[PDB]
Amino acid sequence: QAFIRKEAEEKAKEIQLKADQEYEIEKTNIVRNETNNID
Amino acid sequence: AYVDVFINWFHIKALRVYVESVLRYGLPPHFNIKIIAVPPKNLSKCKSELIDAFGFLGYEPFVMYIINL
Amino acid sequence: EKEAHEIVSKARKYRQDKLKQAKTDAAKEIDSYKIQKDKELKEF
Amino acid sequence: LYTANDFILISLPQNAQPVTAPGSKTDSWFNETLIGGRAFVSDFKIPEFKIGSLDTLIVESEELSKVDNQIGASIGKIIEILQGLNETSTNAYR
Amino acid sequence: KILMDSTHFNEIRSIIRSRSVAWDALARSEELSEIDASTAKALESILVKKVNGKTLIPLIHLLSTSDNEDCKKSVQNLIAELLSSDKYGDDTVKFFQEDPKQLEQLFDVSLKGDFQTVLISGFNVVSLLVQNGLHNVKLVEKLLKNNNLINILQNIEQMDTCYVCIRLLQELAVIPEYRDVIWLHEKKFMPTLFKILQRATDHLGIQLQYHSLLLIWLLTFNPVFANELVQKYLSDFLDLLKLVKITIKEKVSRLCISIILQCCSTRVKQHKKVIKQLLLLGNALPTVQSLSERKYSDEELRQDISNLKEILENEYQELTSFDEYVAELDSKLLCWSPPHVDNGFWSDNIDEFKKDNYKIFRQLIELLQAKVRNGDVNAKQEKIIIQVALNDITHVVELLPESIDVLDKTGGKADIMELLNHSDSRVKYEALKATQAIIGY
Repeated sequence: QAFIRKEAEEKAKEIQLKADQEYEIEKTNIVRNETNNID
Repeated sequence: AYVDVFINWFHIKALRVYVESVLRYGLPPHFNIKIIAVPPKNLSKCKSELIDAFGFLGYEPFVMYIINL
Repeated sequence: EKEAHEIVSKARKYRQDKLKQAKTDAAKEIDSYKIQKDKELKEF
Repeated sequence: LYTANDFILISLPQNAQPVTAPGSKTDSWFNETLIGGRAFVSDFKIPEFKIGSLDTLIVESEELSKVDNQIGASIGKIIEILQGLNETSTNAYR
Repeated sequence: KILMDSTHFNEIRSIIRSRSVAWDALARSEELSEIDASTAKALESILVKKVNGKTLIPLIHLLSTSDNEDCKKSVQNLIAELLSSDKYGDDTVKFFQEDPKQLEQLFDVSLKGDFQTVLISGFNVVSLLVQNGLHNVKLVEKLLKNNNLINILQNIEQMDTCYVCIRLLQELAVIPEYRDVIWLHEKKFMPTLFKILQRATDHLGIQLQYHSLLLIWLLTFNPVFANELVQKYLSDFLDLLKLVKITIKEKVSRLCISIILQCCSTRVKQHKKVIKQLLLLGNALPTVQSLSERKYSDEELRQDISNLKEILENEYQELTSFDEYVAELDSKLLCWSPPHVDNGFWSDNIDEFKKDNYKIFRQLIELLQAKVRNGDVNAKQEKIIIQVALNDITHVVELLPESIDVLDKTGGKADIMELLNHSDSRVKYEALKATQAIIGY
């Protein structure tokens, strides 16, 4: 019974990890565009 | 047309075979859809053998089609 | 029985909060970008 | 021409063994155990499709049977028309 | 460690703990300092059987000096238990962060001794590297350089060890430094992942497949890494795409869809070209269409399937039947495709076949010659390919007969005539048709 809950947490961890990867990429792209204008 | 209408006819035959398979064996079909090209001299014997083999599924209970083209 | 389903919903909600944190990272990047502009202004 | 002038389509369930030779596999069925030794016998890779309702499935099956009959008649007429011209069995007109 | 949640990892940890020995015996045998051995024994009793706290450094130093296999296994089991313990592990992590030598000793102990002991030591090293302070690029490179760890991960027979290694690598892949280390070690990591995916496409296996998919997604998160992997593992990408529909697990399907999308993401180099090549060679468009019509239990999986279907539709918008025939000829494979059956394609593209000094005809003749050379096997797939090639050659000869001389000069006519000796009835009929198209009626 608890295995399903543990499996669901692992799936959510991948979603959080994927979101973190997307957030870093989006932040880098936004910063790069602003830095070029500042430069 | 002899190619296009034939291809469309074979598509209709395949769709009808899938519909018959899902109607007979339920969903999912999981039916071993196979095409057998019996020689002309033994078409009747091949049909009789197929009818005999299809009895385990109990027109024959198993989905069977006859095409002469 | 129903505890696993509730935990699954809670885990999904946690991912949504982490997904919502992407906008915060973008906002933080804007502040980080402004830091570079301030540093460049100091060089000027 | 081709290897054979007739084709037989079978959609038996994979989990069901042939009645004539119980315990036989697909290869045995294609062999003399449940066939006459057809060389060109091979599986038909029908694609997947939406299932729909059971009554909808029956209606679709009836419509497919009617369409198959109509298009078989049409293909017969087209074959007769093609055989009615001598240029069909040549490479003329590209 | 996070990877310890797996059943195989738990079994490996239990096996390692079964081979553990008391530190008092090691102290008696002069294998370790008495105080350090007593501290290690107290820590083991507190963890799995009073925490050692700051006394973990002397215990680790004694374990490094202890060359006994049983002592090393006991030390690894104690470290794993401390890491799993809520109260313990934090002090060890802090000591490793402050003292990199402890991390170096743990990495050296990894992939050493018995399989269970090696797995426990590797799990401890990964848990130490999980901390941001203790994480280091040099440590990751040293861990990747371990030949024993690579062999254990690639060990198909050692399913538990391979699954544990895959889970540990996937857990470590979150760290960007470990991501770069994995990119460096891709030359050896990729074949193992491809073999695991192929075996899965043919429980512990489900967990291993999920870990491999997570590692693939983490590797494909970077655009350069994904672009490099896609080119070097196009067959692996096609196999993963097929297994996405083949597999029934929602999590595995979602992971495969995400991995495919990352490779097809616009951030990758030649993203449009890669997507078009995948949709052409691997028949990705019908698979994506079927998946869209299918149902999944994950909303993220549904969104990924929708995105993949949209990308495939965009790629196929500019596709053409002649392009499909060219791709099939380049792949040197044929299965009686509808372009080879419908007269429309063989009529419209007939002029293009003779273009570039009949380059398409020459390629078809070369493929037919290769099939004739390889026709001794008389395989069903080989026979089908030979029949399709013969039909294509007959069509390209009957239409635009100017290529008959080119085929005769290239030896294609001689090969077709010699192919009439093939025992296959379909091959015999194709050869008879080709002969009739040559001079017959």
